[PDB]
Amino acid sequence: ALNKEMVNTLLGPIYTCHREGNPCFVFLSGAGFFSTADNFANIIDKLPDSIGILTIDAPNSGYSPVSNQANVGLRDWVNAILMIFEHFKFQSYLLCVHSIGGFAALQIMNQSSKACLGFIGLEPTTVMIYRAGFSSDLYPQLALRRQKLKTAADRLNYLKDLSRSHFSSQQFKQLWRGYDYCQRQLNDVQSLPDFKIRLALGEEDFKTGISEKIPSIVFSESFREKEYLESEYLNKHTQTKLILCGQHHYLHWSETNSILEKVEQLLSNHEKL
Repeated sequence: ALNKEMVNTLLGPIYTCHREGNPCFVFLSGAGFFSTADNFANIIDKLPDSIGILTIDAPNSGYSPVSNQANVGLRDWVNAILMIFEHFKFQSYLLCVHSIGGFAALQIMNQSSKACLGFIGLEPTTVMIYRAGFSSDLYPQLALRRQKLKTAADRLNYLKDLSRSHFSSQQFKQLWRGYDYCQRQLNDVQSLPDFKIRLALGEEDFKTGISEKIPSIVFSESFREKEYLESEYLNKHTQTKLILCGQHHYLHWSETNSILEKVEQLLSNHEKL
């Protein structure tokens, strides 16, 4: 199983789950309230026990503390993650992220003295989509999906239905225990005037691509192919791939057989291993 630990950072305590082993698979979630280990259970459960695991919950999500993020920058969050990296023994790692976790991931791989062996992205947020806004008409299909989900209940029920289809009843309930715990803590602060639930991105955060030296495996729904082909998440590495699959944004829930297949292939052929 995974060891739970609140690790100290300049941003205050950060919830982590950890398993020894080298290289270490480091997980970062998208925007949401799910705890990261729960969020990525279908990938974590499938990795060989010999492989390390580190999951990290962002502030105001999962079991990390709630706090105002108004004065927090991506650099601050990246520095906190790097402190967390230094807290554990692994010497090399792969980053596996969903959605907004892509932004931190790019800086981490560019700044960490530990060796990155690979990036695994499940619809990582691009500067392009970010500038436009997820669900902003750029993609008519995203605009229609968002428009269908009128109410908070609709949006919640959509996630509930989706997760229900892709997790065991046990991992489903656990996933939602984290969501509900997070939302409960958020009730105390989210209606306060100055409160910002997440750090704001700036232009200075959009100037980093992935090194040519690091293989990248990106998974995305087919309609986003061009965006990703032109994106900061792809490079010319002989092992880098763009895999088109899935019917929704949560590929780390539903496409883990395919993800594991690509991951195993990446590791078996990596000249730094």
